[PDB]
Amino acid sequence: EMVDNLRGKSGQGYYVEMTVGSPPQTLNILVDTGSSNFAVGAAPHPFLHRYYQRQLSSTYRDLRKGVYVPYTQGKWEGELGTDLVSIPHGPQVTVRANIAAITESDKFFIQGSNWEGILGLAYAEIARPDDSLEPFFDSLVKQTHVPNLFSLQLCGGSMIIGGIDHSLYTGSLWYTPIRREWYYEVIIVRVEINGQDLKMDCKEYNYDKSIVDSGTTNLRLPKKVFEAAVKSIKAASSTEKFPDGFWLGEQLVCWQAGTTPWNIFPVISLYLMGEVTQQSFRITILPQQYLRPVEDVATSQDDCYKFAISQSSTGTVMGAVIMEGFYVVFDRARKRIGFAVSACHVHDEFRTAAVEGPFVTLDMEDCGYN
Ligand SMILES: CCNc1cc(C(=O)N[C@@H](Cc2ccccc2)[C@H](O)CNCc2cccc(C(F)(F)F)c2)cc(N2CCCC2=O)c1
Repeated sequence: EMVDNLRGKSGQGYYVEMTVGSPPQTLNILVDTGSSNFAVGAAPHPFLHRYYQRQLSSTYRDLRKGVYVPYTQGKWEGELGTDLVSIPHGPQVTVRANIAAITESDKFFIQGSNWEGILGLAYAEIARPDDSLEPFFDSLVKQTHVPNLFSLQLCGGSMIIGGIDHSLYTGSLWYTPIRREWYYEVIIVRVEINGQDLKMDCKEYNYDKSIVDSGTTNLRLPKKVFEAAVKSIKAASSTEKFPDGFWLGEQLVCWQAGTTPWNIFPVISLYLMGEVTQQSFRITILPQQYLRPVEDVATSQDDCYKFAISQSSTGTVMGAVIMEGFYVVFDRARKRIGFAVSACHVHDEFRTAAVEGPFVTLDMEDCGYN
């Protein structure tokens, strides 16, 4: 009953239905493995269809404390409290959880996104104001019998809480360690484009850190890695020349509807650290994943795309365009992240996204930046 419980607009995140307060107030909530605060619009906003009305909830308790969260994109401020929360198409349990009532925001809410709040599924260490603010999922596990694990299939999509749904993937699940419980931090040991190694010290791939983040759209890479990746993708696709603005992820590239030259763009392989010494596996991404379609009736004689790999100064972010087409298991109990090929990945008659291994490495260097 939990399958297909996610919806979204491409590039604007995936959300699940929740209710807050007594009696229940229904809100759509973006599912974000890249942060740790549960926050909802709680005052009118031009982009909000509805908002949390605390005065209508008898179970709301005010914590008398402000809170501010600045993301990579957007920021909000609000007031902390607790209230009862349920997930109509998730586990059938109700829990009292911390809630940030958003009273002011900047470039956070998105016009036409259909969500009104955000659910930070990461660990308390990155919660604001500090790590004493118990995140939602921790409250859920403490207060119910739900196993300490959830999984995401981003396609619509599914968030499965408490277990793994085999109907949602094919082949084997491969696991990489959660290096530290704050973000869902992982370690990338190798990157290949078109099968060719980028040939960098593997610590470069994880400077400052590397995270798995359903709340970010792009694959974001450290400057040095990004520039190397772009050079290699340009080389592979050199039969066509695009404006610099495209590689900067600023402007679109368009082709006559139906004629996107997928075959001229390379596959990208990210090798993740395995659970055993010097073993790894790879996840492979097709251009259908990293060239993000931009819907616009005005340009609809064409198919137009943005380049959804972009530069970061805060480490690697494996965002939605990496997670789409994979079934991703956040196995908190065993401190590991699993990847498998999703039942709903996008590909063609020539190439298919994959999760595969094992791969061994002779060089024993720790790829963690520290
Ligand atoms: C889905 C919308 N598209 C996005 C969203 C975000 C982004 O910053 N997402 C946030 C939250 C968010 C979710 C939805 C809307 C707005 C914010 C996520 O928590 C960051 N994790 C990491 C993080 C970073 C900083 C602070 C935190 C903290 F923990 F919350 F404090 C977390 C970056 C994008 N970018 C930017 C350029 C490339 C790209 O794809 C595109």
